[PDB]
Amino acid sequence: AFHFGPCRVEGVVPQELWEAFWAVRDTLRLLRAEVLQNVSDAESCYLVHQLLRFYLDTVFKNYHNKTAELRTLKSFSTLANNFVLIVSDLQPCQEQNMCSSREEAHRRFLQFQRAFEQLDVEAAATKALGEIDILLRWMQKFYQL
Ligand code: NI
Repeated sequence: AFHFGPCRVEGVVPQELWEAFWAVRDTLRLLRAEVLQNVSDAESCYLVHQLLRFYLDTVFKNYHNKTAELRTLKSFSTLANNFVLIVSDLQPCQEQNMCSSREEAHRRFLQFQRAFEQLDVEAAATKALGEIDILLRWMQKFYQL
C-alpha cells in the first residue's frame, strides 16, 4: 500500500496510475523533482493531498481538450478517478488531524502554485498534465509491497 506519513492509502497502486497516465499522455518545470525528493515521510500526506486536490479542482477543469472525443474523455476520467480514490483516503487523515503541515510544507506547495499561475491557465493545465510523470515517480517512493 501507499504510506504517506501516517496515512495508508489502499484503493490504488502505482501500476494503475502509470497505465492511466500513459493513455492521457498519448493524447497530449512546475513540479521540481529535486524539491519533491527531499520531502519527509511526515510531510508527504499533506503535500500529496494538496497537489492531487489542485489537479482535480484546477488542472483537469482548465484542460479544454479532454472533451475532444469520448475515448479521450474516458482516458482523462480514468486518471482523475485514480486521484480521487487516493484523496478519499488522504482527506480523512487530514480531518482526523493525522497529517503535519509545517510552514515549509505549505511554502513548497505555494512554489508550485506560483509557477502554475505564471502561465495562461489552459497552457498551465496542459503543462501540469504532462508533468504527471514527475508526480507519480515521487508518489511511488511511498508505495510498499
Ligand atoms: Ni499547516
